[PDB]
Amino acid sequence: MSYNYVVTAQKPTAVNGCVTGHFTSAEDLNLLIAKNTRLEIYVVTAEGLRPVKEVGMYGKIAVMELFRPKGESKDLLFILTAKYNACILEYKQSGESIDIITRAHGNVQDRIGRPSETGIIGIIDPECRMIGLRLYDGLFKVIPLDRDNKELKAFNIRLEELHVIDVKFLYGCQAPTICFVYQDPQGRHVKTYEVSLREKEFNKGPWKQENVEAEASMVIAVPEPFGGAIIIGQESITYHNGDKYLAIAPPIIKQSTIVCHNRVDPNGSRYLLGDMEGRLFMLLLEKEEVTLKDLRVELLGETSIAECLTYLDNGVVFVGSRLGDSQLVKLNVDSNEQGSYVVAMETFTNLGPIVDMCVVDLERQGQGQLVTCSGAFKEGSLRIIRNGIGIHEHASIDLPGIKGLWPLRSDPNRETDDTLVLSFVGQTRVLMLNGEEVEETELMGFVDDQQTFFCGNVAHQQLIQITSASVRLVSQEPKALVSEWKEPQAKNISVASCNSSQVVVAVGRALYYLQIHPQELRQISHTEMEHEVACLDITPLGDSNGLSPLCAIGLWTDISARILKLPSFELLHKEMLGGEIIPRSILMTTFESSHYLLCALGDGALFYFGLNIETGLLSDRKKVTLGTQPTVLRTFRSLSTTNVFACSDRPTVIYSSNHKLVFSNVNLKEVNYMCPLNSDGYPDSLALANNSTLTIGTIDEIQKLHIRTVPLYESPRKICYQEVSQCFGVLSSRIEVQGTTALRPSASTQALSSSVSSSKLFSEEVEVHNLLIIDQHTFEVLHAHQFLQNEYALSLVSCKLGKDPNTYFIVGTAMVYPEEAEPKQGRIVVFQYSDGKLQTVAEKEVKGAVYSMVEFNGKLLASINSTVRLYEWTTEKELRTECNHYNNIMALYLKTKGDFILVGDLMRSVLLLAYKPMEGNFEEIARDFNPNWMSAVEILDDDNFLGAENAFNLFVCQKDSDEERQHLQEVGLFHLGEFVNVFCHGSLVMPTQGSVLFGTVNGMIGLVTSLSESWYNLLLDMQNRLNKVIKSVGKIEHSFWRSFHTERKTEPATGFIDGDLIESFLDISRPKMQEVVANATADDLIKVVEELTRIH
Amino acid sequence: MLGFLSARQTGLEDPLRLRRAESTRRVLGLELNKDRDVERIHGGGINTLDIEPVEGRYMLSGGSDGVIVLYDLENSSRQSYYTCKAVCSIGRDHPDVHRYSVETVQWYPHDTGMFTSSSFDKTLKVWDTNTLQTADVFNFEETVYSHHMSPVSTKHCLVAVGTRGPKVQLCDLKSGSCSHILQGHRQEILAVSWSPRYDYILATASADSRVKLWDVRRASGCLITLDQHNGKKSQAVESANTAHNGKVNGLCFTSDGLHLLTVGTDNRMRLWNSSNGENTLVNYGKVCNNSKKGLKFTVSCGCSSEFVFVPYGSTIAVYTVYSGEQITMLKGHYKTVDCCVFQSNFQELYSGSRDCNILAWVPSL
Amino acid sequence: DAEFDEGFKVPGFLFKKLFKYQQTGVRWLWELHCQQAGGILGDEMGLGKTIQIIAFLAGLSYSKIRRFEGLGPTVIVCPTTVMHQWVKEFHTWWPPFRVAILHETGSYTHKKEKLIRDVAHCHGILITSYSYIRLMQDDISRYDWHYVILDEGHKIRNPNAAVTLACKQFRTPHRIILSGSPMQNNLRELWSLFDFIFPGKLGTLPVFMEQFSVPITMGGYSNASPVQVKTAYKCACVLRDTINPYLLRRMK
DNA sequence: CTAGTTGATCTCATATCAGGAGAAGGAGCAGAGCG
Repeated sequence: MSYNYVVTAQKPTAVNGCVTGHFTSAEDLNLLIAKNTRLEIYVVTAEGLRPVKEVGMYGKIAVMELFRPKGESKDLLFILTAKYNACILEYKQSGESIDIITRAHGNVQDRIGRPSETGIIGIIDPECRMIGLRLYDGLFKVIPLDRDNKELKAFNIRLEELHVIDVKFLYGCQAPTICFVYQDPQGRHVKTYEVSLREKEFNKGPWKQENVEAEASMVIAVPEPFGGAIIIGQESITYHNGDKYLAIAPPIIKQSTIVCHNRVDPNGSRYLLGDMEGRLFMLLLEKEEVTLKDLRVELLGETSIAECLTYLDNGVVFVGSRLGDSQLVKLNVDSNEQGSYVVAMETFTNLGPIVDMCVVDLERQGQGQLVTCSGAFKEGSLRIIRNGIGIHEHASIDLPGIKGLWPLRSDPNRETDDTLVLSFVGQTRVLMLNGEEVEETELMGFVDDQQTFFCGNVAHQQLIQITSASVRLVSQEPKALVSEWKEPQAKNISVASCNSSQVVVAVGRALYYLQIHPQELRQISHTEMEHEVACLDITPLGDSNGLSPLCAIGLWTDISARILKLPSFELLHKEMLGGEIIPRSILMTTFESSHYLLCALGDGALFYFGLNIETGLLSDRKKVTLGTQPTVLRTFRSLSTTNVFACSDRPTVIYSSNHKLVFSNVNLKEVNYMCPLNSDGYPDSLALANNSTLTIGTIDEIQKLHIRTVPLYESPRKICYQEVSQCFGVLSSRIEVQGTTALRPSASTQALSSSVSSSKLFSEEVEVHNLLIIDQHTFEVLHAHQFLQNEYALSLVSCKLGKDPNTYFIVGTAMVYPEEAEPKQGRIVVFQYSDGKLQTVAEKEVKGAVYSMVEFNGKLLASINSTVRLYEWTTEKELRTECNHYNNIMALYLKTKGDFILVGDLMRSVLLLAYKPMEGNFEEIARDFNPNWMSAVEILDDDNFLGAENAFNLFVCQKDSDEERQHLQEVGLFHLGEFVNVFCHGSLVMPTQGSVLFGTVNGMIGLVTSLSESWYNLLLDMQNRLNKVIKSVGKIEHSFWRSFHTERKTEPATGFIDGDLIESFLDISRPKMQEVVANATADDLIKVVEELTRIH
Repeated sequence: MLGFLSARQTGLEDPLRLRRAESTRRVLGLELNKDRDVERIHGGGINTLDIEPVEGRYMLSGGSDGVIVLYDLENSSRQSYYTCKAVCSIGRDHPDVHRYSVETVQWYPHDTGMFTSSSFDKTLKVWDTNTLQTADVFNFEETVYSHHMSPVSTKHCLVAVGTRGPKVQLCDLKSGSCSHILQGHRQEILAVSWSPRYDYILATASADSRVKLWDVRRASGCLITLDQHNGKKSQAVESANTAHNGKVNGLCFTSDGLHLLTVGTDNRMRLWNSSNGENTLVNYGKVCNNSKKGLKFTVSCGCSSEFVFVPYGSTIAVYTVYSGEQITMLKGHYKTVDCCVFQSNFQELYSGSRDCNILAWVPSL
Repeated sequence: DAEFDEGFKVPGFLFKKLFKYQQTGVRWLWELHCQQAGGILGDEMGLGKTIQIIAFLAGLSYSKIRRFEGLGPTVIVCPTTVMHQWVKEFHTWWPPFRVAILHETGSYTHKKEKLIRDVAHCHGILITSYSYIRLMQDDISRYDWHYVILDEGHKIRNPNAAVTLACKQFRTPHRIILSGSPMQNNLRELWSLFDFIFPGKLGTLPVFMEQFSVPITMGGYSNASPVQVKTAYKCACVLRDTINPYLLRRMK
């Protein structure tokens, strides 16, 4: 058996469905977005969207509709999963806590049935008397709702029309009436049935069948004043109410088919319609007294290619795209002088269909960096993805041995931090940093003979300084020191803390509380505590008055984070931490919900607790180990919120997203100290002090994965990296219509240089395929080599062949003519990139599409339609066949390791081929004889072959252990839920063996790695217990979710660890964790799960 | 195909699209593969073939010579040309070999370890594949034309057996009860087929020109009697309500079990609504059968459009189930074709015939 | 109210009155009703089998399961000596059943054919004697009876008697027998009873005899060859498991 | 009109050599066409 660990590096980003309604509360307007397995609940504010919850379904969300049963206060959510788990979910918020309770659940799969072509349709009666599901041909599954089920017992009604295109429930009908477009051999017709829940059968509909357009594909039920339906077809929009039959054939909608629609109003006087090109139309119903007088369609503008779109309010439309970035657009009443009313407000990153990718160690670091062909037709792009915050440094000053950083506004009028005070060993150094100029000057009011433990700007246009002996309150406006407080015993200050109003200093084992007032430093609260002081923070949070009411301390020999009551310095709460290393940093900070207290040790351990403004009680202890060196915490307010920064040998920016704390890495060497800085020239900038210098950089976003976007405006298909040439070869495809004309300026049409394929070998809308050479620094299209008319560039490999030293871009193509089903012609072109031009070094006309190429020990291994052949690169610079293998249906995927070739077939699924070099021919080592339709293949080890099935499954074949030795054994099975397009070795970061990344159609980037048997057994047992503890949203079983699933097979997973489920082990409270770890201690498993999370 | 690959790769089309479309294309391109052979072991005509439902690797074959052959359909050799070798065989020297023609053979659904076979020697034998020995024998008072185990019933393991008697025998392989009889037919039952959808729905076709759907739980006779006309010629049911104008010698539920295909010696194939037995009026043209015994024909599975492969004399006629359009005639046999069986994993067909051959039809390219 | 798997709401204020075996018997009867098959309540005397029948039919009427909105017309064929008892039992358990006796004593005081027509027209509960089934065997079997309960169904023990033929001339799937002993002398009686409740389950009586009765009795003698006794044991096991889901018999 | 009693009437159990003469079927077979 094989042991594999799958984890999600990037959650899916493609939006397959969105609905709006009052889900989170009766007064709120929610936007619920289904990304493949993630459900995102947003609240539609007057500006943007404020996320409230993001839950992960154990299922691909196929249907998602909000409905309000009689008596319900707020909307319930119906979700159907691709595996046919139906659930009705309610949002129950109990104060701070947010829950998604499963009001009902079930599994609605018929044991047999032809899953319908058009796909799962799920509709709800507008009076919530039933949910209709069209899952299979010839059946219409009904889940009644007036009968309060908890199991959603569903019954089939035999639907005599076997090919139903779309169906909706009509409005204003005494009984639940479905209206559906169906296809029979005589054409497409719209028919209506009334569903009788008591007779559990259909009845004659209100209005007879009507013969409609040949491609009538969408039905829109129109609300109560009008009723009836609007059938959208390819060329016409028709309206039916039983006697009224309006029809328009707007020429403007003929260019592309309308694929999503949405009702802007409640009475349906206006509909948004999105087509496959990204146009957005408004369909208007003009009423007459009420009946409907006439229909109008007008083109609002352009958006991302919408899968779904939702009208929120005030003209704001959420454009849900599977192929591009989703957009949040606005509808203005008037045009923008270019004919468009659509104005994009926001763009949500979507690594669209990741069709190919490479991990390049670009920037010559030790870190991989994915470069993905993301997106599609108009939305095509290259996305560059790395696990780093991105220092983005602008200046530096070489100042050795820094021990302090604080921003200062030396100029009184300016509110900007245009000065920095620094402490090194025993003195104070001021820096002016005026604009971009940086210099070392002395500021009035600061002692240069004593160290600065702390200093900062305070209220009353005042500064304050805490040195090792005294505290000096600098009156910036009038003159030098006027208020100074000195410890009565002339004891040195061991720790300091201060905010905009007050002060707390530690002298030995005693604490002093000082409050800053104009020309006054008044001591109020004082005590001499049990042990020495270690670290402090009194930063007010949610201040609202001018003073913080609480205090946080760290003590010696009783290693613990204590809390104190500020006016009296009594002991509020104690959490014991332990260890032989004293606390170093203590900070309290708001993270998106409430107050958290962050305390760190000298070994990189760091503890975050949930703190309250009344009691000051630390709850939900969770511990996280970052770094191997002491840490300090500094707070900086970015655009969105406060993002605390952790300074250590492993600098790490801490903030919280979606009401959970996460640790984003910063990828420089080391950071002793940091402080925020917003100078006239440096906005929201940082100042990272290390042992040597002070780097002054900003950080772009802190999302763990930084995603650059290189818009191509054309569908990219393949990508390979040529290091010697410092470029990416990207096969792209753009759609031109007519001789031919580009519909838009794509990256291929806007290259520096260009060229066209002039080949002597072979003698509506069409796809033009190009080879783009893209600079790997600036990502500009250095060159665009257009391929022949009707030539599809499929594969692209970069390699050096034979013995010549040149590195070649080798493209495999096929000739596509509409008269044929399989290319009979194709060619392999060898290009060399030099002098900014792309010369054609060689060609080889082959007799099929070259679906895949891999360079194979200096030889070229191509897979023409069903044959896999090996080419040799002769000294003459031409490709010469060496050996063939013909035993394939269609060799689509090829991988290589040494002498072994893994051939993924279209439907025979893997064949381990070996090139036996002494003879010069291939030999079938083994084959997996199951009929798995491949989407990709990979080689993990000398004897493990990963494959991705087209039904969203991963399987691992293994060379077994006579003729039964020719049977590869599927030792691993796992339902991923994503359609994997690419595997590739590499990892995005600097216990587990190997690392294979993969990209999916939905934008998931996942990572497969091998575990050992010991680790695998341990984690499988934990996996079972987390299933016993974690409660899934639809009460779906994890085992069922990860069960290998195909229409003719279903097995429980095996040999695979869902790393996602394991890594959820950190997101649970201590009692539940203790329940998980019944039969070694929990902190040990934290060691394991942390070490596991580091691999991605 | 490249458009299909790109649409699958970019998510425009569900992968179900590529599976069903390409499977349909392969079925339309189904052609006699001389690049594959089945080892000739039957001295007489092959009456029946049955590929196992799970893993589709092994096939059974019963001949008129009374022998059973168990073939391997996987290319275990590294060449592109191979012969489907005969793994096992109940030959003339096996002590339990059938004395007369093996008319039907069926793998036990849910597992490959057991299979049952019926003969004109008035026996339904249950064989343990591993030991290749009979585990049970059901003797009947009259020769068996067809037997069938429900492909779907996880609960009951009844074998519906149609013999020359007017009654349909139900034999429980779970502890042995071959007493239950479904009465209501008037002549030999030439075909029996359990619904793939409902555990307890059994369709039985007889030489009295009637097809009846039974609910074997029910104690009150047939659910429905198939009627050619649906009521245009209506009579008090004593002789009317015939499914065909001759003997009905073949039954086959469509893949989803929502329709039933019956072929009769009136040279017609009809498609019926399996819930209310209503003729769908699909034409199918003329389907030549003059078989005096059960005619085993199959349907396709997992394609965009369903197909039916019916023995048409010496050929296999391929039709679209829901439109009647004859796709094609596969012509490679020398005598009448008795049975065809569909390998749904690769859209392959195997057809046996009275010429003592089993021909594999593989998709071309 | 107690609820079964598909939904059969036997009322709580009746279901609570039954004993555990009685509730098991009601469950078994309703499983038969779902399978649309008949059975034999072969529980010996004194356990109470009428209580089970009225409880099950009352639940089937209140539950409104459906053909017929709830329970349709049912005929109970019992010996004369218990007919009045039956009506009283109904009237004390489930009053709203319009129960009526077909007898010379009776209460109709008009033509008996009119009584059959009127009772069937109201989906009533009609009680007869076996003799009336035999005599009016053509008349009484025209009104689409939904249930047939042969109380003391061992009157059907002879597959030749005219009462057996008249009782097997009913058409409903629902045939229940309340007999303290399904068989009394030999297996002829078991075959006759099973031919009543389920026409097809056991084979034609020749087949049944030649397979079961002769081997069992031949293995019931102590001078039988070992093969004979082993075959008798096997055939008895086959008959037992064949009749297992349709004969509910409980001892003391 | 109403029971109650009393015969008839019917159903269901439990036993194990000194004929002859003609007509119709059938079988062996010779021979003639004839594909």
